[PDB]
Amino acid sequence: NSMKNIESLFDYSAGQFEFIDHLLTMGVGVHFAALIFFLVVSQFVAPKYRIATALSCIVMVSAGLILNSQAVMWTDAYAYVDGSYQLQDLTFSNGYRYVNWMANIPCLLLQLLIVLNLKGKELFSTATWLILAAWGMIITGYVGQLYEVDDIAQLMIWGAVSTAFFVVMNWIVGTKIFKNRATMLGGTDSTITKVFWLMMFAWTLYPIAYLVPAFMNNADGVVLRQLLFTIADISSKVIYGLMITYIAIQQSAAAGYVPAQQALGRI
Ligand SMILES: *C/C=C(C)/C=C/C=C(C)/C=C/C1=C(C)CCCC1(C)C
Ligand SMILES: CCCCCCCC/C=C\CCCCCCCC(=O)O
Ligand SMILES: [Cl-]
Ligand SMILES: [Cl-]
Repeated sequence: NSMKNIESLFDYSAGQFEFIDHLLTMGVGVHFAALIFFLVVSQFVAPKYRIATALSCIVMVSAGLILNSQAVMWTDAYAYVDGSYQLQDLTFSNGYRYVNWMANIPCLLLQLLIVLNLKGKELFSTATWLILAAWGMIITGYVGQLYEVDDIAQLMIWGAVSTAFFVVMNWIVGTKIFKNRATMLGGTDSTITKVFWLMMFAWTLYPIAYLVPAFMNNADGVVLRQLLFTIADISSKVIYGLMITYIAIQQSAAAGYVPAQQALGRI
């Protein structure tokens, strides 16, 4: 897949190359720092919601590992030769992110369903439809990106199909959020709508990143895409995870769980 991606087409200045390495490395640190926070804080979440914080830990590690791997793959792929970072071998590709999404997107959605107070059959069926829609979106996008170098029209049609799945997934998310807001405790009925908007914003960055080959096919475009994934990853995983956990603790306290109450009170 490395020859199928635009990164393989260029030599990089030291500035471009190092900035990309630094973005990815910084992303690793952010996710792992957040992982410690979610871990320590899970003790203050009621059993009914605790799986949500646990899912944030799994997401932080999954994301951090993939970012770590991307950083090593990048440094393995290029060597500074004759004044520029030049491709030495086929080690780098964005495909690994997509594969990872097959696991992370379902986790991110499930945590949302949990704090929404869905349970039993509704939880199971909603999770099923959502993950199918997510998988449809990710798989079609993965295929489309295989054509970013030699067939832009194909990247676009796979993108369109993928976008249909995204739109339908968003409809399910939005509908469940807006219809279940009233069940939310401790003022979280307000907070949860912000979570919806945050997802719409952050998730929308990925398709933009996906289209960079069509509109900025050059080395600075490669930098821009990595920058966009970095903003998106932190918003969709970390900020989103902190909001989910806040909602979970807040609901836990309102429901009578003492450790949550002590926690909010100690701060
Ligand atoms: C933690 C990672 C997340 C939240 C990834 C989200 C990815 C998307 C919403 C991807 C969407 C895409 C489209 C809607 C069309 C182009 C192909 C994709 C898969 C990038
Ligand atoms: C919401 C999460 C925020 C993510 C923070 C990302 C940190 C970097 C932000 C801006 C730095 C831009 C400077 C780019 C200089 C380009 C160097 C080059 O390519 O030659
Ligand atoms: Cl409980
Ligand atoms: Cl990921």
